[PDB]
Amino acid sequence: EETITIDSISNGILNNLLTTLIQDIVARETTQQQLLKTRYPDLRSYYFDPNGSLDINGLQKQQESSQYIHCENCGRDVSANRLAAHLQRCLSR
Amino acid sequence: AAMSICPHIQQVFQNEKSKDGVLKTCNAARYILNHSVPKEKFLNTMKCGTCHEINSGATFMCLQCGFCGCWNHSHFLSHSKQIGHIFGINSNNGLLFCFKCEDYIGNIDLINDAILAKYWDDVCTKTMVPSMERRDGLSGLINMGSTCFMSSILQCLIHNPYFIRHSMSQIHSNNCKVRSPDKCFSCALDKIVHELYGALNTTSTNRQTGFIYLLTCAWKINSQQDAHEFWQFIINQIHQSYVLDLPNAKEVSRANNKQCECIVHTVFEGSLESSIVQNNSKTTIDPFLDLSLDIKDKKKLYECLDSFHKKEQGECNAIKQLGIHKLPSVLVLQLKRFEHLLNGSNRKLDDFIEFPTYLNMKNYCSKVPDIIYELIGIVSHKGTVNEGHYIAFCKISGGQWFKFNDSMVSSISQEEVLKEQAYLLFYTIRQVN
Amino acid sequence: DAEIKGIKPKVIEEYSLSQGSGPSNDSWKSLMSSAKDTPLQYDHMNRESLKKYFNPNAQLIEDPLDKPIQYRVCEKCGKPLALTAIVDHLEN
Amino acid sequence: DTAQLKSQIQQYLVESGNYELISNELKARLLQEGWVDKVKDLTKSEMNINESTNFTQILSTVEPKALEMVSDSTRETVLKQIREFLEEIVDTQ
Ligand SMILES: [Zn+2]
Ligand SMILES: [Zn+2]
Ligand SMILES: [Zn+2]
Ligand SMILES: [Zn+2]
Ligand SMILES: [Zn+2]
Ligand SMILES: [Zn+2]
Ligand SMILES: [Zn+2]
Repeated sequence: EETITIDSISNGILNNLLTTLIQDIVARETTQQQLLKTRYPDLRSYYFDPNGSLDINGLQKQQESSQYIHCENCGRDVSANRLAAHLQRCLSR
Repeated sequence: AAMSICPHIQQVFQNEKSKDGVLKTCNAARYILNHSVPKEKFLNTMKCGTCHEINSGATFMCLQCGFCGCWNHSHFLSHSKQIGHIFGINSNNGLLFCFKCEDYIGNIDLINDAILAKYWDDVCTKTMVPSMERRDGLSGLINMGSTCFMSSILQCLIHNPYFIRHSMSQIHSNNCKVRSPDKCFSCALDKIVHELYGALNTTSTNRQTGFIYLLTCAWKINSQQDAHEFWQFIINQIHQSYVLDLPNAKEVSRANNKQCECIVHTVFEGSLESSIVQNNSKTTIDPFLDLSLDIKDKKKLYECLDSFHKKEQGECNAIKQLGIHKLPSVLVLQLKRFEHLLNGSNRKLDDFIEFPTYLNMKNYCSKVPDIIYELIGIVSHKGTVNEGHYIAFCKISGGQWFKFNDSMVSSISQEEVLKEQAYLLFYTIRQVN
Repeated sequence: DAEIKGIKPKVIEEYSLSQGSGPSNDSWKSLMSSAKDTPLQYDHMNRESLKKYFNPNAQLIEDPLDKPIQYRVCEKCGKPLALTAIVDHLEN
Repeated sequence: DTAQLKSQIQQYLVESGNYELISNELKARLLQEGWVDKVKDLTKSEMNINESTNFTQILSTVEPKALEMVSDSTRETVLKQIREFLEEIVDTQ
């Protein structure tokens, strides 16, 4: 047997505190991932690009210049990057 | 169908009375964990019945009897075999453990959503789990003509736990008197949440309808393109809509002097104490919805707060001091970066200011205990005061950060996020000692 | 360093530390009555500090980023619903 | 007399109100120094590494590592505090 001291009791107290907190965190982690994996068997992580060019689906920035939105107020296709300016002039009606 | 379910809980769940009894006990244990003062909780849910130690690892509350057993000395395991009680609840988190599987039962929605046990069959048939793609609400907002000063803010709102809970709880939808997303801001925001986290219907654009509705609302009510100003604009609209939906706004006001139960005023508001000079001669308390800080010649956010909190400059003393009388649940900070000079020119301050992942506010409250906030949102600005671009960064569960650059949503390391030139910071309360 | 003789007798008495080394006959189920009496508690947001430094009517979510937003989606209209909102939504 | 010294001391710490202070202080520090989020990462990483969400299995690779990641400063500060509390209620030879 070891000779129990204030230091050994104290390490023991800290270790209880430490292990309980680790075991709480890990439990929360393992239950979450088990849920995600059971819920979505084809679950894929979000893409990460060290080059900082690709999105969470591994795709490049789409060109907003060449996108359009159908405006319900006038029934026109409007270039997306122009929707704000268009609204100010269209909603005036 | 790779990952399986604990066959033991499944077996017991073949009998209805047994199913209801397990769920009742789980709710019960969880209820107790949420309504026990610290000492009681330690002595009664974290005290092992065998070795009598506190916190000897996780301590488990048995489903079938009153015993609590510890992990570190294997004392619940011993209980499971010698008595046949194999299900225990971790008193730190309410998770249910199986000691035959030697694993947590985490993938049965009924157990996860036990509060709904009594209604489970309706719930299961009429609602579905989130789709993989929408589960985290991630989706970009197209820049429709200098509207990143709006989209950057919206992203942070949409990933704010409090606002997200508020919208998904149907609070506003249940009391709104306009019921139109093309006229009511709150309705417009509800629709964005709907698009981002659920399904709105049955190019190249997707999930922009709510945002478009919000622009339409904006126009009906009616430049500088300051994201901070739009933060203030939108939180104001949420409040006004709350007040509009009350049956008795007038009398509630004089009821409790200028006090509000709306989402904005119960989450984002605090108060500053302005003190004159060992007692304080005079004291004015003034609410705030965010703190606007000066950054000139400073390198760190603590230094900014320190400055804001400084003493400056009679019966018994005179010295002036600004401090926090009341803190908010979500603390929002603006680092002042836009100067508007008298000659009409504008000057942008690109100084990097270090800001921490966790902010301790104790030194700024008028011994104060550690009061620790978690950084969950950054809005950053690049370029000139008027012809600039805003980008949002948000932290969601698990610690992953995401950068929202108009329609592009990308993942980013925390290390890189921390290098950003912060303009607005969103901190959520995490620990109060 | 120094070996421990024991805990101060005076302290043993104050806190009624002398116990039975055998198994406890305590029951966590016995706590329900006290629990029902007691207002919502947080694991690590001190109630008294909250009264002092926060607003009485503050909304408080503990460890908001602990796990993902827990919700389900109505199959009729597609709205994301907080668990505590599902039943009422299914009634309207 | 026996190995009930530790439980008895913990009972004093809890009843006296000092266990709360220690637990809260330790948590505050570990949270602030980045350790809580470190352990979550480490757990996620260990799940992927072992292709498992089994708690017992995962705990056994995380805990040892997690205990070791506690900064010297936090460890020796909370130890010192635990020690001072015990200095008050134990006798030594
Ligand atoms: Zn139009
Ligand atoms: Zn099992
Ligand atoms: Zn034990
Ligand atoms: Zn039992
Ligand atoms: Zn509305
Ligand atoms: Zn309000
Ligand atoms: Zn519906």
